[PDB]
Amino acid sequence: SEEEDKCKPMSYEEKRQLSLDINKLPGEKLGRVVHIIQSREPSLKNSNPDEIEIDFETLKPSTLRELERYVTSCLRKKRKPQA
Amino acid sequence: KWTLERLKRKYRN
Repeated sequence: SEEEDKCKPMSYEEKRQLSLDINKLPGEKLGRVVHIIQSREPSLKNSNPDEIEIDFETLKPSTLRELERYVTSCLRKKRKPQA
Repeated sequence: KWTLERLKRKYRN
């Protein structure tokens, strides 16, 4: 049952990019990461999604890696209409 | 880092 906790920790350069990959998403899609973070991090469920403030430095590895593989799934698909 | 400034203002906007 350790696979979920065995996911490697998101490094600084990854975290920074993650907060960026996440912010690349359309508003609706950041509704997912807030949902992930808020659920995985019971410490920030007071933050309302419309006024969310996520702390990438408080998130546990699994959350950060969930956030990533998620946005990565959105961004690698159809989400680059600018560049 | 990724507080209300970056997140919220890229989120709500």
